[PDB]
Amino acid sequence: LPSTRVPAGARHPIIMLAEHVADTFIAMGWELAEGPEVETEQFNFDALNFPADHPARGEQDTFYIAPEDSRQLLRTHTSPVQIRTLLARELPVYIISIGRTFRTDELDATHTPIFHQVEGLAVDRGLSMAHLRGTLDAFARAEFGPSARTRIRPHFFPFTEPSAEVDVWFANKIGAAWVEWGGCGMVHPNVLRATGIDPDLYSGFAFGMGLERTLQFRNGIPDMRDMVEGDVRFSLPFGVGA
Amino acid sequence: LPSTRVPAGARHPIIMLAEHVADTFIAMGWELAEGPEVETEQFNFDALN
Amino acid sequence: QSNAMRLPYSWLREVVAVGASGWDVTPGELEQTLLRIGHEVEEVIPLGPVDGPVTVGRVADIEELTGYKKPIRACAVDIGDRQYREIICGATNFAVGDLVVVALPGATLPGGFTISARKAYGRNSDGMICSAAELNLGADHSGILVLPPGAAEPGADGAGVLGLDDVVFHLAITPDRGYCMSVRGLARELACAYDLDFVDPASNSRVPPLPIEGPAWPLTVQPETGVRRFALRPVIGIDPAAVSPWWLQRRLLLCGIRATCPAVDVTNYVMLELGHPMHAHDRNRISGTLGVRFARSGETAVTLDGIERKLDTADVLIVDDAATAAIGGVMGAASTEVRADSTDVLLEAAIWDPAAVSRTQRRLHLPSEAARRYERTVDPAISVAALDRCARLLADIAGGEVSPTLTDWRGDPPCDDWSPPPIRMGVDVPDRIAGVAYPQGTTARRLAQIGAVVTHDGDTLTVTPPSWRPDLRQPADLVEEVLRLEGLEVIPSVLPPAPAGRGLTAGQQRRRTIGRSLALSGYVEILPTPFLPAGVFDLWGLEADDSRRMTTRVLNPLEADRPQLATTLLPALLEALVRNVSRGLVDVALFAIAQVVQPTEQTRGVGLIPVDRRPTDDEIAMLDASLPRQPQHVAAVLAGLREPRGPWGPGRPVEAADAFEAVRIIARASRVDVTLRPAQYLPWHPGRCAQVFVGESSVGHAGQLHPAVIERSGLPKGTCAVELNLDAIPCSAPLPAPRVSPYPAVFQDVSLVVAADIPAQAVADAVRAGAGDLLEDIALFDVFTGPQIGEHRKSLTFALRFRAPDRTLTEDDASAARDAAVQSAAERVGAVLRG
Amino acid sequence: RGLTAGQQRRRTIGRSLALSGYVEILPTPFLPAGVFDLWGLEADDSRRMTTRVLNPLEADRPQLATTLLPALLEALVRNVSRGLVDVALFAIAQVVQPTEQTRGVGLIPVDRRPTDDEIAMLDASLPRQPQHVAAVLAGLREPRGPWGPGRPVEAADAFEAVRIIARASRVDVTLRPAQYLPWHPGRCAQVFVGESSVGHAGQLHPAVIERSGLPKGTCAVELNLDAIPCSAPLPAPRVSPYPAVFQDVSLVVAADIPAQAVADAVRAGAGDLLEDIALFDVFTGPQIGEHRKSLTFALRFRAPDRTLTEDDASAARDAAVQSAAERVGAVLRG
RNA sequence: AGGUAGCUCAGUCGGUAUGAGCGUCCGCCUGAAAAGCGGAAGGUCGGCGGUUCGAUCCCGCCCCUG
Ligand SMILES: N[C@@H](Cc1ccccc1)C(=O)O
Ligand SMILES: [K+]
Ligand SMILES: [K+]
Ligand SMILES: [Mg+2]
Ligand SMILES: [Mg+2]
Ligand SMILES: [Mg+2]
Ligand SMILES: [Mg+2]
Ligand SMILES: [Mg+2]
Ligand SMILES: [Mg+2]
Ligand SMILES: [Mg+2]
Ligand SMILES: [Mg+2]
Repeated sequence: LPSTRVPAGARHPIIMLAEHVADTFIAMGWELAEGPEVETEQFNFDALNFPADHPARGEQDTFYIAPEDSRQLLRTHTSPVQIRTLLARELPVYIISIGRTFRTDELDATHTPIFHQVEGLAVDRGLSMAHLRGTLDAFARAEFGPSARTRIRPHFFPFTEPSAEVDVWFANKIGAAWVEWGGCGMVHPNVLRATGIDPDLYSGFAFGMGLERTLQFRNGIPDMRDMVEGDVRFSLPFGVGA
Repeated sequence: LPSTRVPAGARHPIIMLAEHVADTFIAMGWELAEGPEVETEQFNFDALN
Repeated sequence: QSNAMRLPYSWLREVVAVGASGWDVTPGELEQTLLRIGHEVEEVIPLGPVDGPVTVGRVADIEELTGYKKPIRACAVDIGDRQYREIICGATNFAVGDLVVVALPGATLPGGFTISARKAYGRNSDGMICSAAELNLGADHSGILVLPPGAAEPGADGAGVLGLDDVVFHLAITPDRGYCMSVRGLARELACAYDLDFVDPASNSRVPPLPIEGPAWPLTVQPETGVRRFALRPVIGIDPAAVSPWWLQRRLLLCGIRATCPAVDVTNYVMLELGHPMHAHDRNRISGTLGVRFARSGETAVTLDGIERKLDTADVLIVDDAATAAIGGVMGAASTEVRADSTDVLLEAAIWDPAAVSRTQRRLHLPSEAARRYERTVDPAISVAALDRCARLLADIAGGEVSPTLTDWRGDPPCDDWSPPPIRMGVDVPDRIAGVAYPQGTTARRLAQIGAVVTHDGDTLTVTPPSWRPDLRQPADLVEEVLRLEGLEVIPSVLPPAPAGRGLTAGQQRRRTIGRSLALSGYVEILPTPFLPAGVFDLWGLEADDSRRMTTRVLNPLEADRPQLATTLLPALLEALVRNVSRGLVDVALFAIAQVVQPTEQTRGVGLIPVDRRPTDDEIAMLDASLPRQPQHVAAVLAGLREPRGPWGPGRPVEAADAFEAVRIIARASRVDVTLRPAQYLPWHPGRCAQVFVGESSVGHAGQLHPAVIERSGLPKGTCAVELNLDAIPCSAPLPAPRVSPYPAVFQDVSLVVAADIPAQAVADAVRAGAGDLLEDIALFDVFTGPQIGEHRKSLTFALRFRAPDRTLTEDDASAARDAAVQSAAERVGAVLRG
Repeated sequence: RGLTAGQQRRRTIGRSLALSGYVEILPTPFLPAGVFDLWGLEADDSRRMTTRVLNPLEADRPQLATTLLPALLEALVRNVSRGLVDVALFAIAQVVQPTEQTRGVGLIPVDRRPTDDEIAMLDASLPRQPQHVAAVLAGLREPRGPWGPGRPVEAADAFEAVRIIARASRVDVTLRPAQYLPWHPGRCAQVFVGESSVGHAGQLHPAVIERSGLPKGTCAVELNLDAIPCSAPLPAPRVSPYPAVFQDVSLVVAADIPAQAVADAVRAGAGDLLEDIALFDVFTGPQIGEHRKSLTFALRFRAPDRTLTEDDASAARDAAVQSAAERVGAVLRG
């Protein structure tokens, strides 16, 4: 006979993916930093070396907050936690941050205006691109299994130089091909300068990946709408999450 | 009015201390290894010099 | 798409082949090379293909078929060798003596469309005259394809004359590589990737300088507008009847530009080839001296599209004595626009301030081919080279005379060197950043390829980047050039050792525990949207001065009626609840852990703080204090059956006490004690609403929602809700040391009568205070009203468990403790022992 | 790399049982004296084959536990004798199960690494020591209060502890009737994951309860965690937003037909249109007939691509009733 | 072109909303259900205004979908 008088609930799959990512980096000695969702333009753009009056900034999909001159916004990425962390902590710094981010994209099967990112930041003496790759590979192997591989190709972000995009490869995918995963790079010396750090003594790398995107291609979720609409039928199959 | 129809239970304090110790060392990059309670004298004594 | 760059492969190979003869590459290999060096290839579009008889034709006669609604004509077309065909067409963008592309029967067009002979209208239609879209050549289907006169002779193969073996690359250029918005830049980038000698199509070896025997037109330049270079060169006596040749119209079409008159075609062609925007002014329409100045407060201007635009004091524009000539680097006016009436044009080569163009083109909402490139900086050293390339090509097409005069404003203190300042960098700095020991001389060689002058001095290189790379300003910029050309795949994977970390904070750990505890009790977590539902607080009937109405607002929300950011998590939870119920899932328990947004009078904008230094501590405190409060809340809602029906019984509907228990689930997960006190607070039911306290601090509310709110909001009847401020719950780390007596216990029950509105918790507190240490447990198990009690009264019966720490407690000692408990309840709440 | 999957699962099981009202104890490995005789176990019952300590602290308790239940029942009796009669306890710990292959190994030289066979031989000479999870219950499962008189512990509470552990392990289980001391032969389930038995649950045998001085109605659960395979599912649920159709079906079967078998038959015939099925009534009476029972299920149908019509739902329901007839002899209720 | 009961839809050409199906409620049926019969509750006729003694109906503006 059925025996469950109190049906199990469920923590949210994106929250649980975030918990797995957090545990992956804490197990490597890193720590978890935090930042608010409504942010200053100073930290979302200016201290991240975004030019003013330039397409690299103006063509971001930004939610601006009233009044017109407020210079307040819903953060477009978790990268302002880089600024807050470098201002608040002593060096060396090895942190990730997981939180909500906001862009002006209509909700469809592959986009959502409200999503989550994991940001990574490491600033120390002697850090190189090879240290960035090693962290990305450990990150990939922990989220996608021992067959996971990463690859980087050049790209651009104002807050990194060099900049790159990260693809990931894992078996039992699709069955296997490169999927776009996120972005990374060496922390721009202008970012270190804006936080009072000497770029001649310290170098750093950073990265950022969207969690809904990760969950979509790792699990094969067809409709991103199901991740954000709160239907219990979407969450319950993932289990309690305790 | 009281509202707890299903009173809360409890994990054991020694287990919770163990979990705190474990989490302390995992956060430092260490890992957690295991071993049986009924053991050989070889490993309990002889290989430990 | 403001970052897109479309060009055909053939044009790209031609520029590369000048310095590297016989260089040819498959489209798939080229795609991989462009990706390896940092260019996104959005799409690779092969033209065509056509199979069978696709031939250039010549329209002889156009016997228009009258009577029909749409204009339908029958055409006689020569397919070469004077073997005539009859075709029926509906297009009307061609006359007698035009060149067209015909598709005879048997041919197969892209894709899977075989042409056969059909009887259309009253005549026989052998083939069809094709459009650029039907040939998979262009994007226009409003009219058929009209080759310019003399492009080919009738009978020539269509695939050959149209170049249908070519391939078009669509690229997304990053905003730091504006020099790649041209054939010049991408050809140079390929030459670097393939280690080829490169012939710059803008060098005087490839564009011989035209004579400068005087000034070409009066010009005064306000130096504060940001203009870096302004050049002018006239062309006199152009043939208004002549059109651009096929190779030029085709290349324009494949790049996404449709041809018009040759004066405008060459400006768009040189912009695409060299990267320098070009504009043609009608020299006969210019009246007086040209002046580059700021706009006045209300000065308006019409563009060459006929729309007038309100300018701003920050907009840069060019104006003569009559009216404004153009919005600088955005769009030209209809005044000096070149037409089929025009014969003498004045070409302008200008370099505008990028920030100024970016501001104006966004405030006016017209991104153009010119504005996109000026936004991303244009090479100021090639202005005259592109001006002479443009004038020489225009006369070669419109049969004119290149006037040997030129104006070239290079600044109030004129400038003859456009290169950025030099950069000092250690030779092995790229090796250190890459973690790779590159072979000797790699950095110096790569940096020369991109166009920089490199000088050695022991271990230090002095790099002077070229004028088309204003993005190269620091050693890190040079490192990107070396690494991306060598390929990022050679960089090894070295897991860095991090220091011993401290793990999760107490607050991070508590957020997990709360989530595990609510989920295990049957709650389902939702990700709550911060955009409040329209009118929610009116549906709730909140007062006008309720703090929850003071919301932060978004200027550009996705739904115009939902601009407010949430001050409470409940409207998002109630929206997810309504969504489940309307989909047939009516027994629902939801929760959320998320921050809210609560602005104060101190919430305000903060102007730009200089980023060349760490902000001061007060600047940090300014920034932090200027943001709305963003505390972490936990909330939950419930509707329908709390417990389902099954073989055990009919289940139990949600009640307010289920909301009080969720409070206690959260308190236990937080390891704090709470008290619930009666309260009145919308949207809760004023008789079924608790305010939650930790110590004497309020941390939220719980209970059943108000029936009026439920009805107005379309919620299920009996919906309950909880919202607590997690930031107001202090973090606790208790170290218990319980007393565990093994001596036997004494069990006694006591029945106490009190006024009906005395909280049962207050009675139990009084019983406990008087009983003292011998009392181990007290539990209420009966609440009774009835005529044997009296009106306005209630009876509470508690089970008490007494125990001593050192002895077997006697019933008399227990009864004495019980008597003291009853006395304490008498004094504190007026309890009367039940008789 | 962090905690292993097994270490993470042990945490999750304990969190899940503690949140459901269970109190963890640390179980002693020294069995009570003569426990298996109190249980009435057969002489060849594998649980009697115990590893023995030469020098125990209590001379009559030298045997190491092959099962966690006697330690849990000892802690339960201690609580009850101190006046705490409403008790739910659990334990997660290894047991000691020697085989014929359990034996002693001579000293191996310590001036070098042992060989691979020496390592294997030392491990194989030790008794099997798998991880078990176990729980016991007595008294009121739900306390009395202002809401009502509470609810006494019944065997369904032990079955639910099985499902608490299964959800925490993220595996599916089936419960099949079984006869296995010290459980009550009519109130005892053997627990399966796939076709692998992993333990037992239910109410304890009344004769065991009497001989052992246990609370009447004591229930118990024991599962072998090492037999439950670890799972890392990657769900991708289908969440159709089209309206659902709600229909109940009432079916008569023989009184000893397990309700789960009727639900499986109903589900098998209804096909993909069936989103949910829930039993909410079990009835016997003169209308039904001797040795029969009536089961009523609430069914929820929904299409992935369209608004399902009533008739489409009724055709799926008819196919469900037909599959029940073929598979368990079910008869539509009249 | 349309917006009419909780939803889906007929209908009303300035002064009686003339309505259906579903859903809900209430009886019958069942131990209790679903389904099935039987009956009832249910309508500022999209919002803000104008005109008129009077507007769901005419006029203006605007929201919503194809
Ligand atoms: N912030 C980038 C990702 C990124 C983070 C850190 C470094 C580089 C890239 C994004 O939103 O896509
Ligand atoms: K922006
Ligand atoms: K949440
Ligand atoms: Mg760069
Ligand atoms: Mg007594
Ligand atoms: Mg009483
Ligand atoms: Mg039962
Ligand atoms: Mg139905
Ligand atoms: Mg119905
Ligand atoms: Mg009946
Ligand atoms: Mg009536």
